[PDB]
Amino acid sequence: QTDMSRKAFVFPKESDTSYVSLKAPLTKPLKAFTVCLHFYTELSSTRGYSIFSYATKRQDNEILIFWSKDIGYSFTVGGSEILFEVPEVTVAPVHICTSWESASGIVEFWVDGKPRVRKSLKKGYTVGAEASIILGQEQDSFGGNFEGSQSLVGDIGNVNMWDFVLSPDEINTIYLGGPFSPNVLNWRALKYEVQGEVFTKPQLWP
Amino acid sequence: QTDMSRKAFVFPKESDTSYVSLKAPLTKPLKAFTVCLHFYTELSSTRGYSIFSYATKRQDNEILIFWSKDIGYSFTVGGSEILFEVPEVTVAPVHICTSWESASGIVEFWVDGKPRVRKSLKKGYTVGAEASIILGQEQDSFGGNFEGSQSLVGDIGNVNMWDFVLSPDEINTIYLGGPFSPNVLNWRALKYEVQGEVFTKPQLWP
Amino acid sequence: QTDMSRKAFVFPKESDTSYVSLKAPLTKPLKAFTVCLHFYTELSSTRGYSIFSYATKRQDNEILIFWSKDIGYSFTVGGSEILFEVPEVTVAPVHICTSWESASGIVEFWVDGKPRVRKSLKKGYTVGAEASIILGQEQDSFGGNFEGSQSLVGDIGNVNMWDFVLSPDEINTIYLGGPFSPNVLNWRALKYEVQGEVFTKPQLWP
Amino acid sequence: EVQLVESGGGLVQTGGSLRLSCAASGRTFNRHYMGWFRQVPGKEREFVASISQTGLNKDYVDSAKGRFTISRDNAENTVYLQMNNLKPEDTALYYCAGSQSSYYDKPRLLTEYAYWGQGTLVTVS
Amino acid sequence: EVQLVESGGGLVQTGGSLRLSCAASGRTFNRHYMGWFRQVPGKEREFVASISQTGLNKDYVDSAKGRFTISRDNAENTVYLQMNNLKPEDTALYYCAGSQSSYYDKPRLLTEYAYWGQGTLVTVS
Repeated sequence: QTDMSRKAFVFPKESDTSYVSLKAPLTKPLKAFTVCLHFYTELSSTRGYSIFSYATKRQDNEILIFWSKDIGYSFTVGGSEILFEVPEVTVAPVHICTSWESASGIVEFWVDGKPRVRKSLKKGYTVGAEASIILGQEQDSFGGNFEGSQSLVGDIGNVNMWDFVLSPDEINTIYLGGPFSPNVLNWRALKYEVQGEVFTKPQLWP
Repeated sequence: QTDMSRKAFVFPKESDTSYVSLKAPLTKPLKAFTVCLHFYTELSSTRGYSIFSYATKRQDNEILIFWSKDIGYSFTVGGSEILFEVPEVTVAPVHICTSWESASGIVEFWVDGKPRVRKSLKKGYTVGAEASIILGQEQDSFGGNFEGSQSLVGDIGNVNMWDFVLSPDEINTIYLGGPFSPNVLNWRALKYEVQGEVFTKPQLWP
Repeated sequence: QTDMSRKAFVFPKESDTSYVSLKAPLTKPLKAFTVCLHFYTELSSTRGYSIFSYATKRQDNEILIFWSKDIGYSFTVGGSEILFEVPEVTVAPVHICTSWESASGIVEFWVDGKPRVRKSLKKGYTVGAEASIILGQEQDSFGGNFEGSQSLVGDIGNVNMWDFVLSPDEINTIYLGGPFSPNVLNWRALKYEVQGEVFTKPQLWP
Repeated sequence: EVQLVESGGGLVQTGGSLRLSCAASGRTFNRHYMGWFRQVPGKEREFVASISQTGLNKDYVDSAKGRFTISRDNAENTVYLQMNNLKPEDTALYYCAGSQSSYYDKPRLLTEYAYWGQGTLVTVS
Repeated sequence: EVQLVESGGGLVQTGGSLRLSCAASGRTFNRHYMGWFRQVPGKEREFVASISQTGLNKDYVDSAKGRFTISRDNAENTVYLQMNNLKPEDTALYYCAGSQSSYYDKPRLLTEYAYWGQGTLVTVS
């Protein structure tokens, strides 16, 4: 494991080969989880891009958070999708924490600490454990088929994922930088495999 | 009884059967009351919905707090209605306290601890105590006949209702979250029954 | 060497002869650097103006920070250019720090302490040490060739430039005005020569 | 609320290709999912495919997968259905429909859909 | 997205001058770099010159330096190419090309460029 603290990956030029591969020790399939991350880019006023790509062998889009141009944040699980519309786009680092639970289908979406209304998805579904997680490319196959129009140019960090829903308090602690313990993906014990033009630098965001 | 403190209901899908029925120990008819509640939804820009429904066997609209599209808050008592226009709307959790007096017919309307002008409504009336209170639906009958276009999607908590008019100071204390003793409906001693897709979750609003 | 602390140069008219020339002790060619400065002018909403001109005998525009009208800040190294957009322009003093690294190619652009997205530029190049640095005029020749439409009217100070990339914390310190030790160009130990209408005055900015 | 029109139909020999297109009149097009349905004389309409509003999630019928492709261009707000290796049975009317001004997954029924186009004819010789 | 048109062509005796001009239809002109390319019968296009989005940077081919000048007027969004000391061989078709709505350096290839004009003819007697 390598401590990524106070550091971030940089994707300086749009391309279809620069990507980072993450490795999950996960064994049991997930009924629930909470993804939290911090990303920065100016592409908003331009084509769409993929923030986080989770793909099992039987579905390229098990979980994909995606910014859709003029639309906003697009969350999808198990092949379904819902859109969290955004009226106007600013230009600044943004933190986002999203939860989904298989029992109730409730999805929570916290942007910069401010929660969006809860909605429903795929009640009763289950997520396989054996998967590939990639940063900087939307994969339409298990480990390839990265399209150039969808790659991310910019910065990403603090990537963290649990196997259960955090309470609002815990999310507030995370957004404020307090101590916590990831159990499926730890930024502080991360294990990865870089590919192409990606570098490691100090984080810009506070 | 159940303590609902720090907890709220969730209505994740726009549907006609999901609703919660409230019960009250009230026996004497009401000459005055005040109702306070917090609620959060995103339907504001899309269509109208019903916040609180009080009905009796002789009148389906004894007391109706309803959001009308492009109008604002529409307060109804004893089959008469008034409007409290809202010029523009924003996506945020909102707390509202509304009082009415039979003696004078005066009505107070506090949204986010900011008071609307007092107005008159149905002076000399009486409100019957025997009644059915419902959340998540607008009820055109005492036990049914709901409308999907009018059901609400989102969260509603802190529902408290008195049998007399609070003074402005007391309303301020309610807004900031101090200790208070509701006499008719108590969030901290609530009795209720749930039907359809509705859930209990930690509250989002602070 | 003289200490310009709490002082700035004044170019009080549009002309093509008023300019300052700075003398660097550099001997080794640069593979990286950071440049920070504070400038105030009103040409921003009318026309373009050169901020900092660095040239070698073989290149009139090895480093040029230039404001293009309707576009914003245009950064160029080795003759290749890249632009940073600016939608609306305020009338006020502005601090800017810019870093470039040859080994990796990333440029970091800090304006008023707020960092612009990182981008790649001219990977593998080397900057010659022999060079003339001039202010208030754009350079198309190593010892002349200035233009009136490009000469800047206004005030500049805090001209500082290292030979390696500062970390975000160090740049934050710079914006606060704390102690720091420049290596190649020192405001506190500067040498210079003035030509035409230029003056020394107390700084306007805090 | 959009108004749907279709084009690109006609007759072709087996093994050919057809890039049918559908145009939408309105400004909320990007807020509606799209779909292609099939109809034959002496029977009702039949699901063919669908396209995501954002344009990242699709759904094909069992016969259409591997042979048909569906895409949408939001800027020009037009839906494209490219069919190849056409078979004689694949000769009927086709309708471009779509109706979820809101946000949800991709269904495979008819009641949810609300707006329909005039239709086009496709024939395989 | 811009539409490019060119003017100023014709025939001239050797040693003359020609101030060819290129106009652009659009509003993103200030976001595209410009270029002049050459074409001859029985051959492919050929790089001539390129000019900065900001207009502060330029790039000339080896034969063009010292003889040719390139400039742009963002307010009028028009590109000017002044040619002097015209020789017999440099008589062919000339195209004003431009692409890359975004920011970048000035290349000397053809794939990058996405938009081309009708062209003009230049002849030296």
